[PDB]
Amino acid sequence: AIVNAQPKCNPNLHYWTTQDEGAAIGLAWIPYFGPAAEGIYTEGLMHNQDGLICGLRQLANETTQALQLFLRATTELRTFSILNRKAIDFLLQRWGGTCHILGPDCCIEPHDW
Amino acid sequence: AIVNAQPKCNPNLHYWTTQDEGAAIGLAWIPYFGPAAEGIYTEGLMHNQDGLICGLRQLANETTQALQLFLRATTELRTFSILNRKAIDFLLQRWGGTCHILGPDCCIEPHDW
Amino acid sequence: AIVNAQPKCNPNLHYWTTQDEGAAIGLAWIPYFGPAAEGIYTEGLMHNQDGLICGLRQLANETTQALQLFLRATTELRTFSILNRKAIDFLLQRWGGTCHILGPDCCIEPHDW
Amino acid sequence: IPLGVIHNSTLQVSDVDKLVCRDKLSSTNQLRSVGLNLEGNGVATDVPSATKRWGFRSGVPPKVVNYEAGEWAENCYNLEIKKPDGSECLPAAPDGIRGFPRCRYVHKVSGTGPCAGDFAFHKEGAFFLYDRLASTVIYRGTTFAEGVVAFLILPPSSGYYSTTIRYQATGFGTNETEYLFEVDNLTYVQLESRFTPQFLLQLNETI
Amino acid sequence: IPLGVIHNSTLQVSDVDKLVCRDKLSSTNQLRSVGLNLEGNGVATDVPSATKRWGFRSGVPPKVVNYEAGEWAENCYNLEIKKPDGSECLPAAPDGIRGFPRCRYVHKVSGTGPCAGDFAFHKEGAFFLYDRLASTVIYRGTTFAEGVVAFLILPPSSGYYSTTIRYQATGFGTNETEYLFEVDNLTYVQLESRFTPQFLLQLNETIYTSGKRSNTTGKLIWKVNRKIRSEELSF
Amino acid sequence: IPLGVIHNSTLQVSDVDKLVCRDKLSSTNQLRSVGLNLEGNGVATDVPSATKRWGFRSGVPPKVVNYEAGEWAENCYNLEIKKPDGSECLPAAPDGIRGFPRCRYVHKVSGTGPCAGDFAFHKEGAFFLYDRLASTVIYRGTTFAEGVVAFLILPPSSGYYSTTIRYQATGFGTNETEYLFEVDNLTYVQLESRFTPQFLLQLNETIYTSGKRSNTTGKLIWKVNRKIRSEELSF
Amino acid sequence: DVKLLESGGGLVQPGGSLKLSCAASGFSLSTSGVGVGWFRQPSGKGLEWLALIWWDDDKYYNPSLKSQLSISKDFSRNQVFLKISNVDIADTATYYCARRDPFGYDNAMGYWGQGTSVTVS
Amino acid sequence: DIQMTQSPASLSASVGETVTITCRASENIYSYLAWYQQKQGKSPQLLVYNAKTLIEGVPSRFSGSGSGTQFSLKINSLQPEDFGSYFCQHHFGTPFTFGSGTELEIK
Amino acid sequence: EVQLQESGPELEMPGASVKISCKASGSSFTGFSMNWVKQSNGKSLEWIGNIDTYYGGTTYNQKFKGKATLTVDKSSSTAYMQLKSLTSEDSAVYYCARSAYYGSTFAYWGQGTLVTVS
Repeated sequence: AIVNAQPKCNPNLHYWTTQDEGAAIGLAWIPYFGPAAEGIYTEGLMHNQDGLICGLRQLANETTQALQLFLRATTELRTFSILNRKAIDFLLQRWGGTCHILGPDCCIEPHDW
Repeated sequence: AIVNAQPKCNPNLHYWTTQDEGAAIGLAWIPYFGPAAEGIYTEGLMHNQDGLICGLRQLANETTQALQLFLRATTELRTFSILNRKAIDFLLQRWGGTCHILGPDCCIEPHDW
Repeated sequence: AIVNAQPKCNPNLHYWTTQDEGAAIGLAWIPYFGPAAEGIYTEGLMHNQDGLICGLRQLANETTQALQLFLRATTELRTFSILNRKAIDFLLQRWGGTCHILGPDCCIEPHDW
Repeated sequence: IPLGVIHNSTLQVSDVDKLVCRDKLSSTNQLRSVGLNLEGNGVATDVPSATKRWGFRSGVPPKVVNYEAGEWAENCYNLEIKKPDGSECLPAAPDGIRGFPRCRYVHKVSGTGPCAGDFAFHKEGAFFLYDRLASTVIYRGTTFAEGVVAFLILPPSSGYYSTTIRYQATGFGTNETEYLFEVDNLTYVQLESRFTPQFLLQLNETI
Repeated sequence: IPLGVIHNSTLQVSDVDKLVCRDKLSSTNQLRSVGLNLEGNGVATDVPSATKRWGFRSGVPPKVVNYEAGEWAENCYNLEIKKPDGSECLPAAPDGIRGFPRCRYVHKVSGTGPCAGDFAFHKEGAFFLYDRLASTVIYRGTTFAEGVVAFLILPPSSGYYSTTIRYQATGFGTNETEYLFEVDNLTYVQLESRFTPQFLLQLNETIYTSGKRSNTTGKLIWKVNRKIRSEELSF
Repeated sequence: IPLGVIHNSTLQVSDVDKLVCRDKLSSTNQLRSVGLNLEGNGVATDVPSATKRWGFRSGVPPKVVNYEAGEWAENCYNLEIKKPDGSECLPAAPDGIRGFPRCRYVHKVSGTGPCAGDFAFHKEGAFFLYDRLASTVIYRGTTFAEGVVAFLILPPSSGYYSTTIRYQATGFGTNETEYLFEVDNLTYVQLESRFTPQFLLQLNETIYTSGKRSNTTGKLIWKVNRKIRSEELSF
Repeated sequence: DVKLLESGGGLVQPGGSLKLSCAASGFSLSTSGVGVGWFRQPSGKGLEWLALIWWDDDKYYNPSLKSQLSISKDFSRNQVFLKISNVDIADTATYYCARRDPFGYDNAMGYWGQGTSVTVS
Repeated sequence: DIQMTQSPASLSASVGETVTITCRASENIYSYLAWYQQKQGKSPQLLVYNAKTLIEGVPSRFSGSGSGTQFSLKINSLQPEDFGSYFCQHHFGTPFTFGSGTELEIK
Repeated sequence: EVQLQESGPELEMPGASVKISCKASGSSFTGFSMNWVKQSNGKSLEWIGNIDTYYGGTTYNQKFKGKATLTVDKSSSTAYMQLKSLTSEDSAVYYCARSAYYGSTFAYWGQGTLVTVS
């Protein structure tokens, strides 16, 4: 539940990704037969459904304060990971609390009879 | 339960590893007193017990497609990691589903009383 | 409950860290307006409460063997990670075991009556 | 470093006291760190304004960060600038660094001047976006792209062939620098303000 | 990317929608990424066939991947080849690269030819195995160790000193390319086909013994078929 | 690799067969790999003893490891040493390496000798601590910061301006190696034993004052022991 | 039948240096074991050896002149070259490039370039 | 141990007749199966391996078949030199159990 | 500056369909993904739909009955909407005006064209 950036947000995100699910032919998979480097990219355009794009811009804006402070503290040159660490902390924050049924964790199902 | 490769699989896994468990002396541990660079390697032999090698060769063959497609998607130059992420997804696939007893998860023990 | 180093131990850890809680100004956050590189360091002096420091020195001493043996086994040049893996194995040893109440896991809460 | 969870039609910051399973992190591929174009905030595209947004400072060594891809940029920049004594200015991009894939108007600068600083730095702290690695510093050569990274939890030749406007610089590292568009081996057009890359492109009606 | 679980005496692919806990990942050390020798698939080791297996293409930049312990490779290759203008061909190996830990017969090549492409490319998508890093590209110098990689979920001086066969190349990256075995500063033998390193080793029965041994300022190059040795058949 | 867990006011080995949840790993920021100064173990700081602690060996390639924040070092070293033929000795530090953040007395050395080995190596295996990366090898330039690293589970101008004692080396990598303190373009003081940087600092009472201060085109080398100063004992 | 072609300096000052070259217009020089080389005949003198070059990457020099002589080649252009440091009056000579003629057995090189000469003044 | 059997115990055939042999085993081993042939007084020759595939130099007449616990061998247009003893074998680890054996007979 | 172009108003027989056309005054339209809105009989606006200006994908107001045919001709800097099954009660001012989510972009149509039926 966060507020949209106060900059005039661009309503459309024409965007690209490196993702390209599947391999229609194994040759696409083989490096020998691989696409020109720009061919790996795929694209489409986001629309600001539910107001998410401008909120996203604010998300980045706010998040970068913490991010760069962290990056200054890093010792890695190219900081290839982060989200992976976040997945680790997702789990660390999911675990080690007490948890049978009563605790607010482990997605406990209602008791059966 | 996987199909063995249709290549003529070699029946032998004579193999080498960098593993060398333990340190009989601390000098082995000290870099100053360390083994020649190839000396870290140890070796022994495995063979196609229970049909495992040829299934493995096919696994590798199939894996060259999945892996390389992924490698094209990577941004790291030497891709030193992967299995760690797989361990993360082991857990992510095992967790966050609802799970008291009734759900098909958490390896629940029989109930005492 | 481990034994303190048999080296003499200096209890006064005048120390430095890159930690710097908070961000009074966004300028500190911006690399352009950021502190000289050594400015990230902050400092204070540990006192050996509960005897932990001399034990810590022994921990490090023992660790020079455990760590370096591992480092020999590594293939990364600058070995930027490790502790993250340790967190992964904490979770792997904590999860996927059978676990209703009887097993010694999942921090089970007392039963509601 | 907060992340926004996409749920109930809104972004939600990750720092909450419960990791509610209304959304499930079934895999690591729900993780995102997508870049966003600074330009999408209505930020000026003037070539001088880009200079106005760059710090031109000597400083702590540069870092880059791996990030998820992003929106197309209309405007991005390349730099060949050297110090008046012909010294290189700003580090050359490191191996594996390449220009952002989808800028529609990559701009380029060349020529010399004092070119103050060594790691420049973005004045807003915005990341330079080089392909999949965001940066704290401007790299020579390859396209910069300005932007910021968002971290969120998930529940054809023209695409790169577009690009216009390369120019000379008179001086560098200051906003006193003159930028002159080069056409037909002629150096003209100060690019001072309010000129879209297409506004500039139509000026070739004089060639 | 599938991994194979070892269970009930067989491998099982991990890309399924159910994680059965009959197998438990108690630690990260049950994971493996082991390299496999491509040769273990019955793949030919002829030096010409090796050339036939590589793409010889300029292309998207090369990548390598860290991989696990695994079977010895009987045949592997080293390369000094350069383009006809004497320019370097194929990138030099990256820092920390060394030849595969156990190749028994590393085949080394030298000489020049067109050496098409910049990154070669294994045609099978197979990875060259340099030490602990699998590769999409051929690197100069160090041993190629062609192979494939699989991921798993687990429940004497000759070991490095063995290695034979070095030869000249005429042309490169095309199937018109010729390879000539060289011993005792004598270049000889196009290697036909089906010659084991040991077959070639047997040709050293001619070194300072059975024939050969040019009597001139330098080597004469016999053309392989005494019939094989092709003595006095250098032209 | 075991980690010490801080619990019940004591360290405990993490490598146990039960992960008791009395300690909760709520986040990755409870993880630690903190560096420790080798000097805090009562280890000698004599410049010759430092030489005595290094292996001076050619060998398997160097590695460094990322580590956590930790204590100030009183003594650390910088090196310009080269082989007797003026060849570089010891690799230059790798990019992004800088000297340890807080050594108070970084010693520096210059001059040449055989400078045996490639990476030197610490004889105890202690890590050199460059900035935030521990090392198995001595790098040229940047501060050595000898130290050790522990892994544990958690539940103003002088900060960089301090630094003393620079000296020449006579030979390198051997017991016969000698070092001489230099001040005011004067080379004196073998640093033979038991001389703190501060012991040496008070000897600047001699600069243009209490003895020393040559009346000639250059320095004469006094021996460390006026008795200490070895005034007029240069030869 | 190979159109080996001579190249070299014109009159030069003594104490200078000279680069010489040749090319095989009639032949690719792609056969393994092709050998080419140089020799000179100052003043009507016999075949003084200068160099041997193999397309197998082998090089040889006449040791008496080797201190001032360097071999180079360029397969893409079928080229061979010599660089001569310190050319002076003792180096004036007729010169030839040469190639194996029976080819590949007992040397026999045998085959000749057009012939060139170098003088100083 | 995996148990293995073969039938018919013998198979008479005219020359050029197409014939088949079948075999069975106590457990499904994911098709690590093999067949052999010999003339009396001669060593067995591997004919088939991995259920459905042939050893080089084996005639096209031969064909591997089946999987798991059930498998067969067929020889199209049988030739006089092919009359002989036959075997089956387990290739999924050890012991490498063999089939009970069969033999061709001439009509 | 952005302007949108259309033909003058017209009257049609009932059951008519009309291919409404809109043309951009410049290149900015390529990122616009233009919106259509309507004023039936001078009524406060109803959103009608939109067309992506780069890919031609469309969305529509499900409250607008029979939706509309929606097409794009990026090469002509033009886009279209088609009215369906028209009746006199469907007379409306038809806008190809673009109702941007934000002030960062905008477009509007001042042509004043109205389709009517009789």
